[PDB]
Amino acid sequence: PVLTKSAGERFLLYRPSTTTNSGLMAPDLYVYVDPAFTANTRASGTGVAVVGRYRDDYIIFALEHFFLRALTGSAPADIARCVVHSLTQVLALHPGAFRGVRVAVEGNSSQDSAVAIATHVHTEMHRGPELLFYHCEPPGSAVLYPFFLLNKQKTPAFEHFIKKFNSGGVMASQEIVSATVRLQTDPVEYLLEQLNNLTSDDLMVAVIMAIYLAAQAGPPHTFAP
Repeated sequence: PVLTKSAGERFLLYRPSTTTNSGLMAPDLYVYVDPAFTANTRASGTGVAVVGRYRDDYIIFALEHFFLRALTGSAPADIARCVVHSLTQVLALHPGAFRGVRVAVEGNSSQDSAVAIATHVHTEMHRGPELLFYHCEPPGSAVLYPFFLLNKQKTPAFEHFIKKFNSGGVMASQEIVSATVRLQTDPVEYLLEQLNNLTSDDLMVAVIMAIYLAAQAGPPHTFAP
């Protein structure tokens, strides 16, 4: 019961309308993708979060809990198409708001598969805001790969999130985007069910890590239109 019920209820209910308060947003989007490369399993979901700064708080613009079709020949591109579709919708809902989107693809599962996802995201997004990837120089290597390795930074990320969430500093956009969590359950309600397991975690990890990335930060605001 790490996150208090009271903060959880407020997270569900009070959702700033981002499309009409764009002046309160920071001009950078942060996205984290926590991939699972299997199908026909309950822990085979890929988590995606796109978040940003709202005043000095953090707001979620989109969520995905994506399940590979079994025996596709293009799992990384299927995941990439999912994240690109999410981003696009977020971009279209807030036109001209963002100067940068920064994308982290967790590579713990497979570095090559994470790189492939980044490459497809890179290419598809090529059809304004600049797109950057988090890069990682694996131990013993001089190469900078466009994936993120989750290790020592997990405990600080979780610790900061819990403190921010409990004090009312993390919220969801009233016009939060989700293609994968729309028909069966409310995306914010679904995320909160995963979050209340703190003591399948792809969505929770993506959200907490996307926010941790945004939390290393700067000082301008999106324009007011």
